[PDB]
Amino acid sequence: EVQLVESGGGLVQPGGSLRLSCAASGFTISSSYIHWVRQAPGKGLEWVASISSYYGSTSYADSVKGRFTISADTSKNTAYLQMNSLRAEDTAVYYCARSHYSVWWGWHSVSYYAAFDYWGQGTLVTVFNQIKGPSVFPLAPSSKSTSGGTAALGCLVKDYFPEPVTVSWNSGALTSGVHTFPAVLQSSGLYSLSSVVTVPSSSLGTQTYICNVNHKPSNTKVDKKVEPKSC
Amino acid sequence: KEVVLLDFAAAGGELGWLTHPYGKGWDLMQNIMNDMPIYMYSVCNVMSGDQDNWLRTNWVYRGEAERIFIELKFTVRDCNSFPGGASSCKETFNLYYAESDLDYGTNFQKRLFTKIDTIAPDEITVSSDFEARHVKLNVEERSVGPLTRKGFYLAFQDIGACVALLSVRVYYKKCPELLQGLAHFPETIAGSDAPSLATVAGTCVDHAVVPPGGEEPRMHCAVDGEWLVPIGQCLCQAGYEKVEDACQACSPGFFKFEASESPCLECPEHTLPSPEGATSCECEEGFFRMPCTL
Amino acid sequence: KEVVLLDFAAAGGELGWLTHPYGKGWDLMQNIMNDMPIYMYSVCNVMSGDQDNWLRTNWVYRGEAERIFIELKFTVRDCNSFPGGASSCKETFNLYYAESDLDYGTNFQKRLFTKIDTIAPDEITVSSDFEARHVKLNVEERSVGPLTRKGFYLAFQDIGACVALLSVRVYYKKCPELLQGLAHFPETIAGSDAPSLATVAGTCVDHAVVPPEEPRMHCAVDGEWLVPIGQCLCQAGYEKVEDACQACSPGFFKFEASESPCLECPEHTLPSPEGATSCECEEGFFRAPQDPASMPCTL
Amino acid sequence: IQMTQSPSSLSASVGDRVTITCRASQSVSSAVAWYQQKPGKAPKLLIYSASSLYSGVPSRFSGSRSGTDFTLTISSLQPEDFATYYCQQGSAPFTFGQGTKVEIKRTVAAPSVFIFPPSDEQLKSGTASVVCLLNNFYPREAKVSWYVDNALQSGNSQESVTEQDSKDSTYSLSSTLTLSKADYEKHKVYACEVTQGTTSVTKSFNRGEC
Ligand SMILES: [Mg+2]
Ligand SMILES: [Mg+2]
Repeated sequence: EVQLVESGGGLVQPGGSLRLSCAASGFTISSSYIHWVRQAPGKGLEWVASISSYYGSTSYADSVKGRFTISADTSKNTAYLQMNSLRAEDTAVYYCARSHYSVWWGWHSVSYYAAFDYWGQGTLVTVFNQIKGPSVFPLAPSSKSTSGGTAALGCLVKDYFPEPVTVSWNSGALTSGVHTFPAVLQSSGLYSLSSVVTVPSSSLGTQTYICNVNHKPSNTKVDKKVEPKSC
Repeated sequence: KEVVLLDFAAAGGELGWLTHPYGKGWDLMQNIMNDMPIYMYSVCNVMSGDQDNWLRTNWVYRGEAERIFIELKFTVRDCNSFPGGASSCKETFNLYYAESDLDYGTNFQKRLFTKIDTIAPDEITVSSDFEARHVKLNVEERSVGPLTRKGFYLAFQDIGACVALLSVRVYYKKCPELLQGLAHFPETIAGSDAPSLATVAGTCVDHAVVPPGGEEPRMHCAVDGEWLVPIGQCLCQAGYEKVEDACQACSPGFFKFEASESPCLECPEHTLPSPEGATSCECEEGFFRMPCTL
Repeated sequence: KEVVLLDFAAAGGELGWLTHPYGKGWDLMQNIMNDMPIYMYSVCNVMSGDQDNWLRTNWVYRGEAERIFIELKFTVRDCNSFPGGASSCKETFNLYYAESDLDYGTNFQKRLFTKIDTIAPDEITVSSDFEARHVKLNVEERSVGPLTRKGFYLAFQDIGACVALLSVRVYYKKCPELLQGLAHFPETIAGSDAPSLATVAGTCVDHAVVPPEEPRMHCAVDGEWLVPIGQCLCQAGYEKVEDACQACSPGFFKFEASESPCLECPEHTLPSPEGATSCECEEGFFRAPQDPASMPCTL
Repeated sequence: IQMTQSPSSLSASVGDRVTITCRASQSVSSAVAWYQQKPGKAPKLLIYSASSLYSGVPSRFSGSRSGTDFTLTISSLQPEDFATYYCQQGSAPFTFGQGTKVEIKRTVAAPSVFIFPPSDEQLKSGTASVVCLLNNFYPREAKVSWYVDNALQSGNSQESVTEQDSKDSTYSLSSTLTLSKADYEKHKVYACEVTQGTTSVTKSFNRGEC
C-alpha cells in the first residue's frame, strides 16, 4: 500500500537544471518526513535533503547546500527536488523515502517509528555532454566455440557514452546462461561492455541468435545477429 | 511525609494511558540516550487548529488519600519557531480530573471530566534546529480536593500546542509519626484545605505517665503533612528521669519520687544511697522520716 | 480578615501607572457599560511579535504586611480569531515583582524585577468580532512572601497577547479579634508561609480569671486563629451570660472561679444576693466548718 | 558526527556467523539502523532502533551494540541477502553507513574459458579487440594473461567481473585485448592463459583459420 515512485531522470548538460518527483502512495506525507538519498556509481549512499510538509522545515547537506532545493506540494502528496548547476560529481541514482518526524531531539515515535521503512526504486540523472552511439560487433561461434554439446556466442558493445546500455537476446527470450558484463571505461573515455550467452552447439546452424543492444541515451536501437565465421 | 500514588517515570508510559483522538494526536514518545529508557508523551499539532487531543491516565486507587497533589514536568516549544502557526497555535494545556468508584478505561467520555486549571510554561523551548537540541524543564504544581470516590482519573487536553510531557506525579501528604514529648504519636493523613485535621493524641513512652491534673498529649496534624501545636504531654513517672526521648531509671544514689520528666533528684541528707530507679528515698539505718529527721 | 493594599477600581488608573515601551504597548482604556464599568488597560500587538511591553504600578506602602496576595481579574482574546497571528501570537503574560524601600516612579530600568509565574487564562474570551462580545473574566490568585522592605512594586510583562487587565487587588491576611474563651484576642498580623508557631495571647475579660495556662490562639498564614490553649474562667460571683461574665442574680452565688453557672443558696442560708460569692447564713443556722458556700449552713 | 564502518569488505562460507560494526564517532543519540542494498536494486529495511527487527525480516539479523559500536549480526546464512550492507544513524543527519561488501562462498568450480577474435567489421575501423571469457567460475581470484606470439601482453587488457549468480554462486570475468588493425594483422597466433590455483588453461586461435 505504502508506495513511493520516482520520475524525471535523463541526461542534462553540465550546469543544467533537472526536476525529480517522488509520488507518494498509501500514506499522507503530512505525518512523515520525505528524504532524498543519492548513490554515486560504485560508492555508498549519501543523504541529500529532507522536508517537513506539515511543518515546512527543511535541511540540506553541504554537498548540495544552496544548489539543491526540496519542495512538497501537499495538495498532491508529491515531493520534488530541483537540482541546479549539476556537476559531474552529482551524477548518481536518486532515491526517495519516508520516516516519522519526532520533533524532540533523540525522541522517536514508539508507535510509528520505522527508520526509512518504505523506499523508491531509483532514477538516474546523467550529468554529461559527450554522446556516442554504440558500436556493436558479433562474437561468432566457430571451431573454437563448437567444442562439446555446449557453444558460446556473444555481442560486443564498444565505445559508447553515456550509460546505461540495456542488452536483450532474441527479443528477450534467451535468458538462461546470459551474463551481461559491466562496462569498463577505456582510455578513450567511452565505456565498453560485452554480452555473451551460452547455447548448445547443436542449435548454432538451426537456431539464429540476435542481440538487442538499446542505448536510449542516444535513441539507438541496434539489432545484430551473431553468425558463425565459417568462411 | 509523601505517599506517592502515581509516577510516570516508573514504567513504560506508566505501562498505560489513553489517547482519545485514536492514533492521531497524543503519542507516547521515548529516548534511549543511555541504558535507561525514558518514556514521555507529546503532541505537536500546531499548524492545523481545531484540536481536541486528549490523554487520560489509568485509574489510580484513592486509598486513604484526601487531597492529591499533581507535579508536572514539561517543556513547550515557541509557537513562533514554526513558520505557519497562523491563528492555529496556542501554548497552554488544560488539566482535568474525574472521580469514579470503578475503573472504566478506554471509554473516555469527553463530558465527565471536571477541570482544575489551565497550566502554562514558565520557560519556552526555543531552538534553531527542528529537533530542539537542549531542554527547558518547566515545573508547576496544583492540588484538587477533597476526593470522594474509590479512585480518580487525570486528563490532559491540548488545543494544538507543541508540549513535551516528561513526568506526572500524584501524591498526598501525611504527618510522619512524631515521638517527641515522651509520647509516641502515630503517622496520620493530611487534610483538604485549612483544616484542624484529626488532632491525633499521643502514646506515653516507656515509664511515662500523664500528670494526674494534666491534659492528655495531642498534636494537630495539618493539610501540608506537618505536625503542629503540641497540646498536653507525657511525663516520666516516679523513679524515672527524662533521658533523651525515653524515661530512664534513676542511677544508683538518685531518686525521682516526684513523677515528672525532671532529672533525678539527689538523695537528701543522712540517707543510705537509694538503689537504681528509686522512688521516695528509703530512710537510712536509724534515720526516720526531705532529710530523714535526725 | 483582609487589609487591601492596592485596588485598580478605586481611582482613574489609580491616578498612575507607567508604560515602559513609550507610547506603544500598554494603553489605559475605558468604556461605559451597564452603569460605570470603567478604567481598563490593554495591549493588542499580535501581528508584530518580539514584544517586550511592560506596565509598572505605583509604589504600594507595605505597612505591617508580611505576606501579600495578588488577585487579578482579566480577559484574553483567542490569538486565533485574528487572521495574521502567524508565529507572533501567544496567550500568556508574565507577572513580576520587586521589593523597594523607596518610592521611585517612571524608572522601570528593565533588569531588576523578579518574576512570580507566567499566568494564562483558564477560560479564553472568544468572539467573532473585535469588540468583546460578553466576556469571560478570568480570576487567578498568587502570593509572594515574606517581604523585607517598606514597600514593593508590581510589573506586567507582555509578549504580544491581546489581554485586557480589568482589576488588580493586593491584600494581606490578619486574624480578626476573637473573643471566645473569655479572653480578648487582639487583631494581629499573618505570617509568611509555614509560620504559625505563635501563641498570641488573649486578655481575660472582666470577671474572667485564668485558673491558678493562659488562653492563647495561633494566628496563621490564612488569617485564621487556631488551636486555643488555656482559657479564662468567670471569677467568683459571676456567671457566663453570652460572651461576657455577668453578676450572679439575687438569690445566687458562685464560690469559686469556674465555668459553672451561678449556684443558688443551698439551704439554711438566706438567698445569696446579687453577685454573691459566698452564701450568707440564716438566723441560728451556721456554715459548718467543712461545709463550703456550696453546702447548706447547717442549723 | 562521523559514521564509519569496518571491515570494508568480507567473504565467508555458508553457515558462518558474521558481524559488521558502525563506529559512531560522536554521540549521535542512540537510535541507529542497519540496511543492505543490492547492487543495482532498491534497498529494503533490515533493522531499526538498534534492536527493532523489521517485521518479516529473518530472525538471524540482530541489533547488537556496545557503546558506540552499533553493529549487525547474522546467525548462519539463508537463501536471500548477501549484498553490501549499510548502517544508518537515526539522528537528524540521517548519514547512512559507507557499506560492507559481503560474499557467499562456493566450492571451487570449473573455470571454462572461451575466446573470440575481432570480427570482420571491426577491422575496417582500425581497431582489434580480442575477447577472453571466464564463465561460471569460483573464486574470482585468478591470473589472466595474453600471449601474442608467445609474448606476454601488458596494459592492453581490460578485466570486468560480474556479480555473483543466485543459483550456483559463480562469477564471470572478461579480458579484452585491444589492438590496432596494423598490429593484429601482423601477428598470427593469439592465446589467452588463465592461471587459477595450480591449473593453467589457455585457449587460442589463428588469424588464417575459421
Ligand atoms: Mg490559571
Ligand atoms: Mg511557573
